[PDB]
Amino acid sequence: NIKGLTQASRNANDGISIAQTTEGALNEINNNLQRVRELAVQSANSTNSQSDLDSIQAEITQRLNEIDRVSGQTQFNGVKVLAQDNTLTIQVGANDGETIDIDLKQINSQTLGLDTLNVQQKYKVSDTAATVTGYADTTIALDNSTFKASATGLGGTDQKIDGDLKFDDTTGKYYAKVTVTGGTGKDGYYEVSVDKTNGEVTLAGGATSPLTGGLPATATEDVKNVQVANADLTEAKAALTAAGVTGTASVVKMSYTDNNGKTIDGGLAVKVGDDYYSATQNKDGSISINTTKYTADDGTSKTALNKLGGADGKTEVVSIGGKTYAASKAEGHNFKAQPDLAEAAATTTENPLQKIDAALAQVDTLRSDLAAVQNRFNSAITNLGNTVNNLTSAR
Repeated sequence: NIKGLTQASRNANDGISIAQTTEGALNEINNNLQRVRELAVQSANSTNSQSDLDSIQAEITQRLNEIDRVSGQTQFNGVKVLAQDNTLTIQVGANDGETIDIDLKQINSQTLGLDTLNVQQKYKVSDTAATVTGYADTTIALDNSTFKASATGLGGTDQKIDGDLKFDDTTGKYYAKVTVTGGTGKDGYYEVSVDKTNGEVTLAGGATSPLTGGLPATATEDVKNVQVANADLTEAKAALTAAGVTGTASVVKMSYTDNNGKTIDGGLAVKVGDDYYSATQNKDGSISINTTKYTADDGTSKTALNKLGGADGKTEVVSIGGKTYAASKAEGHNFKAQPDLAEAAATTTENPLQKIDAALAQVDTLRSDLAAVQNRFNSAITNLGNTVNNLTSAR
């Protein structure tokens, strides 16, 4: 029978295929590393502005991310050839233990030691107060039942509010159309006091007669709920408390100054102590701290707040566990299915060209090793072929 020897040859060709697959992937990782090296040589041109460095860093980050994708996705018959350290044993002979081994290695940004390769420089960070304006409505529904017992001093038979309360975002005062049944000259506009907790509505200031001139011209909003000033940073403040943040919060406008004295404006931020949390101002004028949304850590869905830090002082970072990653990386990430990781780059990498060449050398010996194993498989295939040919041409 020849079929057992041809199966071994078949296995041997799979061994070549998996080595060639790994080799094509490493040639790609190598290209990405050479580009990263060009960028590193470019970044060392001191005439570069910080904005130039940020741009070069973005492309270095793209290159490193691609390397990580290649490492994670490259496969042969499902075998993720560069996602983990593993020795693959391939039966190329007729009997037990007669195999050729392919030592596969996990090759990625981290194992290559370039996971925090950074060429950026810190900007001088500063801010200026940005006064938040307008109001937003809460969950507190305006309870009007309590009005008629607070307006007994108007008299008559019955005092009832006609319709919805009119709010005034210029003063924060609420007003009411009031029909006083039985009264003489008591119908008109009244200012009402609103319980900012449960929403109760009561005649304000023990008014004994309607406002002179009726409803103020600034009282144009018809509210069904208690208004809260966007300046109280209701949600932002609750998020800061739940995060364990102690200081008083304030909304500021960020500014960043490079080494040449040039400053650009940043976005809005919620300043707390010395820390800055990137924020966004919503439709209604309210403000919310940026969050990133991620899976697990030690099991389950969670959330962290985006602070402004990183290697440049303006990168959205995030603290999970006892670490601080970039938010870009941390978004949609699973630390259960994929733990172990480097935080965000903290400073500029010392001797980056040395580090990139060491990564280029790692990739290269692996490639030389794989080419050597292909050679071993070719030798097996030849001997299997000579045996089978002899049997085929005979009997």
